[PDB]
Amino acid sequence: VYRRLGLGPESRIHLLRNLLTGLVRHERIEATWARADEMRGYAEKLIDYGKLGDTNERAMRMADFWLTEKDLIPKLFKVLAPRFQGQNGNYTRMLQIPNRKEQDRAKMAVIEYKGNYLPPLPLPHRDSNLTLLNQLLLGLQQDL
Amino acid sequence: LAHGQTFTFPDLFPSDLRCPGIPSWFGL
Amino acid sequence: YEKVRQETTKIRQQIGAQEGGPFRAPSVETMVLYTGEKPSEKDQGKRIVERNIKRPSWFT
Amino acid sequence: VARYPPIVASMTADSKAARQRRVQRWQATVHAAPSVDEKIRILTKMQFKKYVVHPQISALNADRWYQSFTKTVFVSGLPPAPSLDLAALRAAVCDCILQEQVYVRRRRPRSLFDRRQALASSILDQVVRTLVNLLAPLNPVLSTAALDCKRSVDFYWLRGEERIPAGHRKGHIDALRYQINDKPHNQIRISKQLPEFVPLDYSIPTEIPVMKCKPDKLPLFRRQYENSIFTGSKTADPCCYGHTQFHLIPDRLKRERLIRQNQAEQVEAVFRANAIASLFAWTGAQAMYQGFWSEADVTRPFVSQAVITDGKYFSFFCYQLNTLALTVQADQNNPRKNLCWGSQSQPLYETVEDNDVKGFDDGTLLQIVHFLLNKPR
RNA sequence: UCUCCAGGCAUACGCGUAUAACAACUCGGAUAACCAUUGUUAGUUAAUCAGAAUAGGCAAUAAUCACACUAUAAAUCACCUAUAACUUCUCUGUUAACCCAACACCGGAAUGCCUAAAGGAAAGAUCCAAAAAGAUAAAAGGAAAAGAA
RNA sequence: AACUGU
Repeated sequence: VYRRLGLGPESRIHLLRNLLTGLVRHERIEATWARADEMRGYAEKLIDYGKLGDTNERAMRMADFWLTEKDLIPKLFKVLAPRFQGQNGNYTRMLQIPNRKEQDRAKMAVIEYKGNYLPPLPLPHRDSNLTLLNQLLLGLQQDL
Repeated sequence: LAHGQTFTFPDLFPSDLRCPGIPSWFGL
Repeated sequence: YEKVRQETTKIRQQIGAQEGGPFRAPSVETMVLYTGEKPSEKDQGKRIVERNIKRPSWFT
Repeated sequence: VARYPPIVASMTADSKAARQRRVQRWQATVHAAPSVDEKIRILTKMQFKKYVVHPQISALNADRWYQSFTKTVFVSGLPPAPSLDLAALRAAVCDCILQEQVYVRRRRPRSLFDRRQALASSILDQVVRTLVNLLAPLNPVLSTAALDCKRSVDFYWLRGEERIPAGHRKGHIDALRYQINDKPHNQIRISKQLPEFVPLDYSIPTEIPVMKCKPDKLPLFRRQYENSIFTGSKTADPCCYGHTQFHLIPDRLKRERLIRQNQAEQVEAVFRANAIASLFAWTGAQAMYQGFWSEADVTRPFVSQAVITDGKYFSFFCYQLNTLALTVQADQNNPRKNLCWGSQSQPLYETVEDNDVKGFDDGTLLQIVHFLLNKPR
């Protein structure tokens, strides 16, 4: 259930800690697809810790360790946690980006926090109902 | 330099597109 | 997507200058405003980023 | 339940902020060095390549160069402020000059060039020796004072910075390291601080010099050796203060050669540079002997006098040390500045004829009399 | 800015422009990026750092904080007398990540300081095959702890 | 001899 990453188990968490800290600071990070998927679960669970409450002593220990820069700790409890109070999940949006042209052809993805102030990503759009096939399906729906 | 003199280096060295392929010479 | 990243870098540059120091991440929400758009009451209690460019057509 | 962690840079990161915290940790350790010896040991235990400064130098604006590194302001003239038969001193001094020049019999120097320099040293030493004895009845402090003969003053401090442009350490920022070692002809060391010539924090319009070029551009060479700060005697010596310093300029820097070299205006600069270098280097050591360093700057100004003679002319200098903080960290928050007051060199006598010296100038002697009689209040 | 690593700095010797800026992206780096390659221009500042007269007379007693104290392994020109000369600061070295090992070698390389304030990055990407190598852990057992012959 | 995944 875990990708074999880092020179050791500590490295993965430290690397995840570095990745998590950067995402919180910027709210949108571009990284290899495998890393983005692995860290997406941690980011969602971190938001839950923010929702748990600022007064929660356990959340501080988790936040303090995971976030090297301590200015982010107030942000998580006073920016991220208030922002996601309405949301029940899916706080992070991860999308596949074309592979890096760096001679290694790594799989790339972009992970961002939803509700951010950054410009909206170019998300895919499903076909409109005005299409001929959809219009035909609409007629079948109306009859039923 | 002496006598309180100072030195500063001087600033030395201060066819038609519509009809292509036919030379414009041609009137034909 | 290249446009989004380029705009993101420009937005991030403005934020960095406004903060003026390392480890100065605000504990309050952040918002971006472009020329022709002025801070409103709803923008109160949120960090405001001012962009000299006008509101991009794609960005809403 | 307000347990928020401090918003600080991580110590373990490879960044300027992280290194700054590591740099701050060392600076904090120096704050925590309780004993004077421990403070000195920590500062000087590592040897690094550092500029070697000559108290007496022929450089143009040498006094300005030294002041810039030291943050010393040199006001022209003397600092703002028991009879002993002043005429009697002239007669006694007249005999002393005639004693060495015309009466004493000694083997001639082989070199034939040190003869002039050797004679000047002998007369200056004799006058000083007799002056101490004659002034002893009037001022008992001199009896308990310590007179040092050609003992060395050492001081080590950092002013300015530079970035390494090449090599394995390219791009790293390195402070400019300096050292002055001086051996005044004579100096008087006392166990009590002299009366201050001006209140601490005194500010004047005259401004410290700033040097356009690097210290390397002017002849000054960095070498790696022991860092030393020394008062002329060990910390064990009871006399951790002093009254006056005596300097004798060599022939190469004397007025006659300097005028021939066209550096007549720099004759005072040579006088000023030596006085500022010696007094600041010497005065700072005492404050270090008192436990004060850059981050523990002196609570009381350190004041003293110095006299520099070219063999014939005599100059008198007064220095007050207000700032021990010349490092960027300690100097980051300091309104104080070091203040030096110096007088122009003046002849002490005109000529030696037969067995009677002519033209002796008491005015210079009066300053020596004033200096010798002055005592802590 | 973050995560992590922990011999660093001078001189000697050697090297001889490998230094730095700019411009290139072909060749050289035992692949690239980036340059150490290619081209151009610059550089290393010294009275203080370093290198570059004579004839006679006459000298018992180590050091070891040198005193005591002993010892054996036996360990210290000067200064006098004469003669001669009679006013001097030039020349040269100074750069560098450098040298000897066919190499940007893995080792060889004198001395002083000091042990992180100095100096650094194990991760070309993805997958998580088997087998193989190293390390850690063992239910019950203990050669199928360090003691004896 | 013990010890331990030998």
